[PDB]
Amino acid sequence: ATHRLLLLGAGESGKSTIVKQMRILHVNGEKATKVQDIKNNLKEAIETIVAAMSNLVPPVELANPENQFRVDYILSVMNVPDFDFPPEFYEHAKALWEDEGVRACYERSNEYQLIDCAQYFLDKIDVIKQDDYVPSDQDLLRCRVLTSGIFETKFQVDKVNFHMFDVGGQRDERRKWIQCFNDVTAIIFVVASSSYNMVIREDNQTNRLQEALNLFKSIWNNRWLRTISVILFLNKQDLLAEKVLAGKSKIEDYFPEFARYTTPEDATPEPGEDPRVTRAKYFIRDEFLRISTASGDGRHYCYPHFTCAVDTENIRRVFNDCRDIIQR
Amino acid sequence: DMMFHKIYIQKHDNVSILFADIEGFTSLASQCTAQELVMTLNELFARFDKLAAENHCLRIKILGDCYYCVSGLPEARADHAHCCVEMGMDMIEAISLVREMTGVNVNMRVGIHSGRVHCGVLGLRKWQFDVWSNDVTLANHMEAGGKAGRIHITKATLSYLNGDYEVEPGCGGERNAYLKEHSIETFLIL
Amino acid sequence: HQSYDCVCVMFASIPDFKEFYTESDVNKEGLECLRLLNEIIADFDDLLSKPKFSGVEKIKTIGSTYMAATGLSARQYMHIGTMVEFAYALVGKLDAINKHSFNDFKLRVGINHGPVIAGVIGAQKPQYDIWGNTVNVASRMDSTGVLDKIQVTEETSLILQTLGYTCTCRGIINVKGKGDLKTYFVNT
Ligand SMILES: C=C[C@@]1(C)CC(=O)[C@]2(O)[C@@]3(C)[C@@H](O)CCC(C)(C)[C@@H]3[C@H](O)[C@H](OC(=O)CCCCN3CCN(C)CC3)[C@@]2(C)O1
Ligand SMILES: Nc1nc2c(ncn2[C@@H]2O[C@H](COP(=O)(O)OP(=O)(O)OP(O)(O)=S)[C@@H](O)[C@H]2O)c(=O)[nH]1
Ligand SMILES: Nc1ncnc2c1ncn2[C@@H]1O[C@H](CO[P@@](=O)(S)OP(=O)(O)OP(=O)(O)O)[C@@H](O)[C@H]1O
Ligand SMILES: [Ca+2]
Ligand SMILES: [Cl-]
Ligand SMILES: [Mg+2]
Repeated sequence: ATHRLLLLGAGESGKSTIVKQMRILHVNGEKATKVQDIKNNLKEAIETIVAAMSNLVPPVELANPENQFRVDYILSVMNVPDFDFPPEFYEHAKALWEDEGVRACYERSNEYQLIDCAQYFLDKIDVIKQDDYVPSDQDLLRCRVLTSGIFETKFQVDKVNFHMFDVGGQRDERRKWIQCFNDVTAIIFVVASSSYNMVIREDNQTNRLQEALNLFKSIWNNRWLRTISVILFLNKQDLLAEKVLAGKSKIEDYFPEFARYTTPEDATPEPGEDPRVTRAKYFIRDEFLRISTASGDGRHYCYPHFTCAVDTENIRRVFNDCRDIIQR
Repeated sequence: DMMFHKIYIQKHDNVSILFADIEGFTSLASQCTAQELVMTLNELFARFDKLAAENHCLRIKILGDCYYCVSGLPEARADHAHCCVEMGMDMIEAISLVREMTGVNVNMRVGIHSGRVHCGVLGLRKWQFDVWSNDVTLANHMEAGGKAGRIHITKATLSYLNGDYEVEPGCGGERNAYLKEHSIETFLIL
Repeated sequence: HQSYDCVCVMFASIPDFKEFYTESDVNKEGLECLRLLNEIIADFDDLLSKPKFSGVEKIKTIGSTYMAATGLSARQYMHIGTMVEFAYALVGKLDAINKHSFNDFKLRVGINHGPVIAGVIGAQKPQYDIWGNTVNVASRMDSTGVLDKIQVTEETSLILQTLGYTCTCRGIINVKGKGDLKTYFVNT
């Protein structure tokens, strides 16, 4: 009746977020700490966007010469330890945030390292500053904090117990995955579908998907895990779709094969979903299917599910879609 | 069993761990031919191996001039601390014969902690019973941070003792790193 | 039990380990690590079976330090050469573990040769383990070596040099009982 269920993925794949929902969904209140945490993310984002406008090629000129002093303001605060968050900050954040040349630099975000609660929280500053404010669940799900360590969540669905194991999703953090490899029922590998134009932090060279592609491989072909079948969450489906539709940067450019690609017969396209979006979300699935397929020996199998983490409505659905397969 | 090799290890609790070393051993080492040395060593050690049984300690291993044993293995005991004590007790007594029987000033340096362990065997070939945990390292690091022909003991090993023993501050932190650095209160025995 | 002449002693430790040893509710009080030590130490003993190492004989593992010898089966010095090819082959074994443990482990070899004894100590558990100066040194070679290289003695170095091996002098090293003396690393 008990299911030691370990949770893997690259950096910022979306793990402690799925952890998040399982708690939202299946577990029984002074979030006042998590506010401070949100606040932090705001600084973090805006500093990071201004920062690289200069650092970029081409460089990126502020829409409004006025904002230049605000720029200056920001980086005069950038490394402060215990920050106090005075009201000017938000006036100046919003300002830069309003600046079109800033928002045009946002458009080149794939070209440097930036958290994906960016737009979302920047879009809602005024709400954040009110000292009576309490974060929506949406907001609370997006507060991003480095996972240094490993954390045991435990829950129950229809009196069936779960043991969620969260790991550090970065290079130096994977040395300690092993400790979860024995006495594991099955795996959740979480992947940031949308990060096909970006490189990872660890070196700032390796393409994030490509990284996670050949992390998958290293697990699906692992010595202590030829039994254990792996549930793949193709995470971040909203963002993905967005980029595809946005059409701005082409996929085949980042993964040259997409160009020879056509669209799968078992195609189960979301209702009203775009045929070109449908192409990529699956195509990406099939880059992982070329790994799961190419070995394992009908001795374990791959469960691919398109997912958005920050979507309890999609999450419950796919977790149901999952408690299911634990039976077998 | 089909993907990890089977693991011959069992967690154990409330066990006293001992380490002991030979002060100024290399003075003896330079003295005697590799042969007639081995003898005096294999001598004392089998005697140590013996008191062990008297004192209720499963011996672990010999690592050159280093000996170590434990109390609470294989099977639990309440007196567990007292045993590893009564062991050290007999060992400096024992080694004193070998001071007379040679003439060189070779002696001992005990160190004893009490905590959790692990125990069993590793790999496939040539098994030897063994123990592992910080608590263990700690005992070892107290063989390191001991003083000659005096028995060393921790915070914990006092607590499993019920002061039937007269003792005093060793303050081992001023001998060995790991002690100091981990806030360790050490004691000697009278 | 009895003495000997030309026994070659090797120690190989993995010093990256003493850190990696955690204890937590999550890692069952330090056992899940002991699990990986097992998966390695084993992977190493798997090498004894090898035909070309039929001559190699493991003695004991000390914490995560491996100990094994060529010679007790009796050009004439082939057995030292042998051993070194053993050491290297654990590194093959080890880079297999890293691969799958998402980790980085280097090996720390000390090696040597000369007068040893090879008997049984204490009646209570009678165990095969070798004494002698010769040995203590192969241990100094470990404890004072370098990750990912093999550090060997002045005597040893020559012999290995007499076998299509190349070497480099690390310099001078203290031994508590044997003063200061020249040591060497093999070149890959
Ligand atoms: C492997 C896990 C871990 C952390 C657990 C543990 O308790 C140890 O196995 C002890 C303490 C423990 O098993 C008791 C024996 C011994 C052999 C002392 C071990 C080693 O020191 C290990 O470290 C090593 O493998 C390298 C250090 C060896 C240093 N020793 C010091 C004592 N002299 C006599 C020999 C060399 C050890 C610390 O490693
Ligand atoms: N837009 C969008 N954002 C997501 C989605 N999933 C997660 N995020 C956001 O991106 C970040 C990634 O989630 P998080 O759990 O922190 O990554 P992670 O994989 O756990 O990071 P690590 O533990 O592997 S190092 C989070 O801050 C979360 O707000 C998604 O499906 N869509
Ligand atoms: N057969 C064996 N098995 C395991 N360890 C052994 C061994 N033979 C030697 N060693 C270890 O080899 C290491 C090096 O020994 P030093 O060169 S530091 O001599 P010292 O005796 O410590 O000198 P002191 O400080 O005056 O007592 C030691 O841990 C031995 O136990
Ligand atoms: Ca010693
Ligand atoms: Cl990813
Ligand atoms: Mg996380």
